[PDB]
Amino acid sequence: TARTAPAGGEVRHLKMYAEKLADGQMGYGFEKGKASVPGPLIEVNEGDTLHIEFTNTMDVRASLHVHGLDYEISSDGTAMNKSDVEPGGTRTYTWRTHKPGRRDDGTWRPGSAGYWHYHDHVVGTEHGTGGIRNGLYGPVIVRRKGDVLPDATHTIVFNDMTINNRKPHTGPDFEATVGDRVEIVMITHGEYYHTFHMHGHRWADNRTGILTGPDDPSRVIDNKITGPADSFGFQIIAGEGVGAGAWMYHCHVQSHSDMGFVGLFLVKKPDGTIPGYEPHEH
Amino acid sequence: TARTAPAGGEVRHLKMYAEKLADGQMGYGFEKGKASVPGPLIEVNEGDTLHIEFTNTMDVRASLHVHGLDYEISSDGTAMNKSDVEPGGTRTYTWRTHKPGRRDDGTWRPGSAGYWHYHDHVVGTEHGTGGIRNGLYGPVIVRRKGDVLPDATHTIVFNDMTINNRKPHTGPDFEATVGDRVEIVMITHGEYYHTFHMHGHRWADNRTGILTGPDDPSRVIDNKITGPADSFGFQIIAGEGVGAGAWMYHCHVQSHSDMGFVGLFLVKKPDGTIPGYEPHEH
Amino acid sequence: TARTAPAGGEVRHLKMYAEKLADGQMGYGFEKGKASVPGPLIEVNEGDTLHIEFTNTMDVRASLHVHGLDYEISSDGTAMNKSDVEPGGTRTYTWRTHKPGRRDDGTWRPGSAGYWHYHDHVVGTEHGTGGIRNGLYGPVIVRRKGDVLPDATHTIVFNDMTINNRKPHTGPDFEATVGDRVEIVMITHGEYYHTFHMHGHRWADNRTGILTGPDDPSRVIDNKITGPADSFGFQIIAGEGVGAGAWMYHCHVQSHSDMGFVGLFLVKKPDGTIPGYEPHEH
Ligand SMILES: [Cu+2]
Ligand SMILES: [Cu+2]
Ligand SMILES: [Cu+2]
Ligand SMILES: [Cu+2]
Ligand SMILES: [Cu+2]
Ligand SMILES: [Cu+2]
Ligand SMILES: [Cu+2]
Ligand SMILES: [Cu+2]
Ligand SMILES: [Cu+2]
Ligand SMILES: [Cu+2]
Ligand SMILES: [Cu+2]
Ligand SMILES: [Cu+2]
Repeated sequence: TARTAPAGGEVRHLKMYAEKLADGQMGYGFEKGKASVPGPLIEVNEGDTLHIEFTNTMDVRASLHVHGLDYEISSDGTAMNKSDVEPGGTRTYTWRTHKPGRRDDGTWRPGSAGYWHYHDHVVGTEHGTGGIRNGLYGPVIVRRKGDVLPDATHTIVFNDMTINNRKPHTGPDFEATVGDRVEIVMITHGEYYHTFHMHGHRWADNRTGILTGPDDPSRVIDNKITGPADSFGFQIIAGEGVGAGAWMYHCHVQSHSDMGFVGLFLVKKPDGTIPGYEPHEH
Repeated sequence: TARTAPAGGEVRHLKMYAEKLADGQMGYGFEKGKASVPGPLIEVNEGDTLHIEFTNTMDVRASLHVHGLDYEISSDGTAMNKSDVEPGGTRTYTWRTHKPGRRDDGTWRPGSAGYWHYHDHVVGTEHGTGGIRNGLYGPVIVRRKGDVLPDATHTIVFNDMTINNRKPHTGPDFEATVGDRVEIVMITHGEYYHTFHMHGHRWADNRTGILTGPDDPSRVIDNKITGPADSFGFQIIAGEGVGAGAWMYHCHVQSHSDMGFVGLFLVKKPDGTIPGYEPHEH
Repeated sequence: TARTAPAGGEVRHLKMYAEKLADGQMGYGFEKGKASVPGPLIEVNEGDTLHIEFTNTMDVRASLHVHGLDYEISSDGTAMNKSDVEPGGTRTYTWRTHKPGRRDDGTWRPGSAGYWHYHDHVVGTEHGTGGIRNGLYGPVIVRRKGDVLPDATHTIVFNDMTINNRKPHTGPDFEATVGDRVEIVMITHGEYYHTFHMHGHRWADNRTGILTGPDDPSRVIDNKITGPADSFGFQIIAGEGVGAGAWMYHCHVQSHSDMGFVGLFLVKKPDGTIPGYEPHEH
């Protein structure tokens, strides 16, 4: 039987930094000197509270703003609400999450669970256009009790024309073995719409990307249109019914894929081999 | 317990006008001299019939065309089907709605319920491009029996680059008190795609925007891509789990928000105060 | 009672050709000299295996690549995986499908059923941009056991600015009689986003486009945003609740419809008449 998320409700503390990278980009990290683009994954259970002690190490104002989760206005990360951070300064942002449940009026309160993201809101413009462009974004996962847990989670961000702020024809590639349970967090940012496509695999267009049983009528898809600040996620069994292989993923807007914004889901046999893929050639 | 829609099935009569506004725009109204952009909300119960006596007060042909509802071809509001209205003229359009139910072949007929809209179809071009651009659009809500009813309904239209045909940096803003049940009808028009985003609140991506219970697998979101003539709607509890505040909503396409196509969901305490928002400054 | 799909699980064999058409386009067909744009419909039941003996009759490399269905890497139809076909050559592609079911870990494997499509992947560029532009695309339907079957299926492809590679103002038009069960496969290709809209009819935004009963919360819509390589499908009862008529369908992006990328769903009475439509005028 698969591993499932437990009941949430813990108070968690975390340290985060925004830093200026040597190449001109901007990144978040849990440790000074280890910023990354995309920023590190934040994963919690519904009911958890997260206190993020955030330090802006840059020479310009920056902030941390989150989609989906609960936060008071003092943590929305905007200049308007006095919620951003001065150069060199520190601020504690508080994000909360809640379980679903019956309200007193008989209606159903939705829970926080889902695939979300955080990003800057004050670098370059008052909507963080420069910070987002430079790499100040990252994924957030909120698990409902009983959600299936993966072997591994990969984050794919279509940021303007780039994937994860990388140059054309440099992936990123991800690797799995046939049978691995692989999770994908898909995020889009910037100016353009895109269509995310994966070869050889498919998922359900609902909250978790998977179907619990025969009664769920959601569309099963391998192609999905997205726009700036859209986020969704899903799980696949690597190679299920299709075998090992170098399975492309890409934006399917034809000029975008033609520019080289493509990557590989390298699904291996146990011996590491991939049919039709020769390592000493890529 | 919350208020819910009753069983429908009434014949309703209504008067509507299309008018040329002093500033060059075009608007619908229920009373001559009270046209608005967006046009007034039309709200009915599944099963209702609506007879709209429509007068074109303009000096060009205009029409009324509706999404989603039942209408015979004599009420589709197009030039091709002889269904538009000459300058100064009057025409009675008939819109019908139906409840869902079992067909004789055992399949399930969907009902009319949902978030829809009406707009012009002959001003400027034979697809109403000029009429839509000038402001001839408005919302329609069809309620299913038992649908939860809100305290108030607001209409947000992304029309080309504008929100509700307003200049940049002029909202519109909407107001609520913490705990109000607020309904949003979201409509998009024109040439461009957008992504609607609200700070501090979220909803379900299904027919009503809310979940009835734990079995609904729909994605819970705060960001949604839309295109011309898309319509959706939802309800939120103002400030639920997040408190009072000036909560932004905006298109999240970065250049669109940078141009100032943003507004505020001003959620107040009972005393009218909003933390971090000073009235004598906006 | 309506006709429903039976249990699948047959091995099917098929012959397909890619050909260069006299007007400069490129098309797939089941018979040499009978290529079409869109290519012919491939329709199977979940569990079926399809062996397609594909001959490239053109003077450039071409391939066959499919969305959604199961295929080993030797049938993905790409140059990278040595899976395309040389001029004049032949290759057998194998597509498989599977039923949904319970995995050993207790989770639910989704089935192949849905609305999918096939297209070229090596003409013009290594993502088939030229082949797709020239007309190398077609629809695939995979039926689940018990899926409702239509009287007829029509394929509408928004390919760049064209519908089905046709010039503006040339449809295509489709015909039905009031009460026919009509299926639409909607596919989008190329560079642009679109919004598909039909007058006088609506469908459910889920896997099959129809609701099985009162518990399905999916949005009922008549307008839907799409991007390159998106596919969805649905069924309608022609004229249900609205009667005979020339019911437009079009992209609702205003400049796209203004250019003439529109068609007619001609719903007739038994005597062939259509109110407000005069044949000797179109
Ligand atoms: Cu914002
Ligand atoms: Cu793209
Ligand atoms: Cu593909
Ligand atoms: Cu955002
Ligand atoms: Cu129309
Ligand atoms: Cu926008
Ligand atoms: Cu936000
Ligand atoms: Cu319309
Ligand atoms: Cu591909
Ligand atoms: Cu279009
Ligand atoms: Cu319409
Ligand atoms: Cu494709």
